[PDB]
Amino acid sequence: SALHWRAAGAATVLLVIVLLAGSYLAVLAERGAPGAQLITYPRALWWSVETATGVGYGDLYPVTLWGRLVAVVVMVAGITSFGLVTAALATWFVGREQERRGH
Amino acid sequence: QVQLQQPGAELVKPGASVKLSCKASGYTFTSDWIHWVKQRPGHGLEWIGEIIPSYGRANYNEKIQKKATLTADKSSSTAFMQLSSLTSEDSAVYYCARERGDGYFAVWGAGTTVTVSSAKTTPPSVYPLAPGSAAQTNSMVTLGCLVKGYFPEPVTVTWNSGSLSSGVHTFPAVLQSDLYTLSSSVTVPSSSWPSETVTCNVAHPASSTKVDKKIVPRD
Amino acid sequence: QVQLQQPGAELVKPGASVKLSCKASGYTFTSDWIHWVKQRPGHGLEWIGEIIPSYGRANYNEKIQKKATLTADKSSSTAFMQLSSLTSEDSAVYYCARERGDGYFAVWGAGTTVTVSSAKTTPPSVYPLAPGSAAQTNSMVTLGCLVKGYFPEPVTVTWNSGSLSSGVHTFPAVLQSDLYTLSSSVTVPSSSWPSETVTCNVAHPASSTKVDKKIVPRD
Amino acid sequence: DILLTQSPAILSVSPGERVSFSCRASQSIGTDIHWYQQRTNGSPRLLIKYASESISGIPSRFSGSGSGTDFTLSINSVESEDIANYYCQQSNRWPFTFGSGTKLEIKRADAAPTVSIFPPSSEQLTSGGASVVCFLNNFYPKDINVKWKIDGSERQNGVLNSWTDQDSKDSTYSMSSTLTLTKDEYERHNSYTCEATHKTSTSPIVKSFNRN
Ligand SMILES: CCCCCCCCCO
Ligand SMILES: [K+]
Ligand SMILES: [K+]
Ligand SMILES: [K+]
Ligand SMILES: [K+]
Ligand SMILES: [K+]
Ligand SMILES: [K+]
Repeated sequence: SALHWRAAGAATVLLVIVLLAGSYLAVLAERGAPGAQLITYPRALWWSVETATGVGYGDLYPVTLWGRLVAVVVMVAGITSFGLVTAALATWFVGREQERRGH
Repeated sequence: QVQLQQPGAELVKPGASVKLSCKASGYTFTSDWIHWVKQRPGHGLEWIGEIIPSYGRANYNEKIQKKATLTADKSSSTAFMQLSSLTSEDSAVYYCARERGDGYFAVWGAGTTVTVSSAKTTPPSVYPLAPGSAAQTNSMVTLGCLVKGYFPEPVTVTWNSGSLSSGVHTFPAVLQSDLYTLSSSVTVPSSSWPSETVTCNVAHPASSTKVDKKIVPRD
Repeated sequence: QVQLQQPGAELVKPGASVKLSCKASGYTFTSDWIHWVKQRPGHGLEWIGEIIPSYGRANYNEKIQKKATLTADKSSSTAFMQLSSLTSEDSAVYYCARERGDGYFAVWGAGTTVTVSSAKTTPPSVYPLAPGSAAQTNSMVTLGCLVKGYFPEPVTVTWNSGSLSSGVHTFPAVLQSDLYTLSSSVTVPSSSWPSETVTCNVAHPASSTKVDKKIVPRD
Repeated sequence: DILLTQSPAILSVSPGERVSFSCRASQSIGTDIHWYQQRTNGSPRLLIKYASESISGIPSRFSGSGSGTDFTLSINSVESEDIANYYCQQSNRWPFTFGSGTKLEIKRADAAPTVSIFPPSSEQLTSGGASVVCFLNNFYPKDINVKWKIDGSERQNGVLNSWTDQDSKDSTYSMSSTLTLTKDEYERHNSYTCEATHKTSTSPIVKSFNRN
């Protein structure tokens, strides 16, 4: 296994950790704030996923400072992970095209 | 096994403070929240606050005056509620409940009856209630126990250590001169008494007393 | 062609069970849902449940007591509803309907009249209704059929196998001593009777009987 | 915060009849509603979670439905053990809130009270006190009157009464009447009478005992 496929795997594992920790911390941050909906773990996890994927339906979102800071970490982890996968795919294709051209 | 264990009662003087406990058992997760609910006699359920033992953070009902302070001990799996500067308005049953972080209260405690009063603790006197000599009997016979002169609430009256549940009802206590009094009724087949023993069990958690009283025919 | 075919009637004893059928034809897609709707006499439409034959999953109305169980057979393109432990409250017409997964019920079945009763099935007696000898006639003449003493509902009365629809109306049945009775009226030009035959057709699906009765002038 | 309205506060139903409790939320909360049962002197007990999801150990006659703002708890064929208070609770927005609660009552057949009178115990007399206890058990309706007579004379002093809530075993009511006297006051009389007037009989049910 080369570097790019290693970093991609690591980013995927790390993303899973961020989703789980993010769901836990979001509930912890949002409870205590009147009107907050991000307050139970199952839907918090669903919120984490759609935050990391950038979909953001808007059915759930943080209203507190720390809940929003947690969200930012989830967003960045998502953008970085999927960005790291795209870069890895590009490296794979560049290398294969390099061999195909006999260089 | 009982997942949530609370003390039966606490007596508090006007202005004093008390720390209620809630020892948890069964499965425990990092996503567990412990809640506290206040219920005044004749009234409904009122949410007080919550705490997450795995982190120690607590949140409180913003709609009411904060007289509670929630803490938890991970080593003994026990939640605590510190009620401070109590008045008669704080006299109620306080339940603790466990939520698996999914919104509902799966299990509740038995509740701690908190009485705020200047009066002194008094263990109950239990007297037997057997029919008089002239009383005729049908297929059933009615016996009883007189739990008189205790403070504060509550008392738990069982018959034959719980084995005799059917045909049993305990009346609400009446208050007079800072002392409570109630009676408990039990109805068994006439042929079964007194050949088969009948005994009421009166527990008064406020004074840590539990007494028995066998019901025998009048001499 | 009729897309959805249901049995005319089902008689069920109090406590017993019945499985209603719904044979579908025409275009069938994997996105098709079969629905069931309950309608009590004089009342509106009430949704019972749905099923997707291509997967077999069924959903039910959470607002009412679940007395139905939906199944489907892909080989025969037939949907089934198992109604169990029926009371008189379950007596109604049950329609099945087809939805193309786009929210509306494009086609409905004719409906299965379910009667929950202890009474026994009774085929109807059909008697002709011709004018008396003294009855004068205008440009039109009125004839009829007396469908008496049947159970349970319904009966389907047609005239001349359906070809004679205009000037025809059938009265609602009356119930007495666990037996139904109704009449059907038909009005044709005076000059057309009895030169051109007039016959009522009475079908009673509960007993699988269909009888004819030619209307002739009184001898 | 989310307000949960439970109306009516009291629901009277006949045995075996289907009953429905309503819960209305001040705003849309999807299906994040939960139902609890609290019998007399008992702790709350989860019946239904997330509007319609059944709970293990809960009788199948309990069901729930609704979404958005309108929710319903239903009981198919109400029996005596269902006599309790019913609360709804939301978990959609912080903080969690409870409804005001609905009490379930059962309208059963009329029942005459079983009256029993009890002389004061030997243990109590030695303490210097005397209490004459009278039980009026398992009657319906709850409307009832107790009358004390000492040596044929009506007594009103020292009489404390107590009524139970509707019984979760037979849907009846019960009351106790206690005539408390000192020993000296008790010695100076012979006959003690407890009279129960209920609508099941034009004549009052009477129980008595002589001190001798
Ligand atoms: C990254 C932020 C960790 C979660 C912080 C908890 C916030 C406490 C709410 O007052
Ligand atoms: K995007
Ligand atoms: K987006
Ligand atoms: K979006
Ligand atoms: K959006
Ligand atoms: K939106
Ligand atoms: K919106």
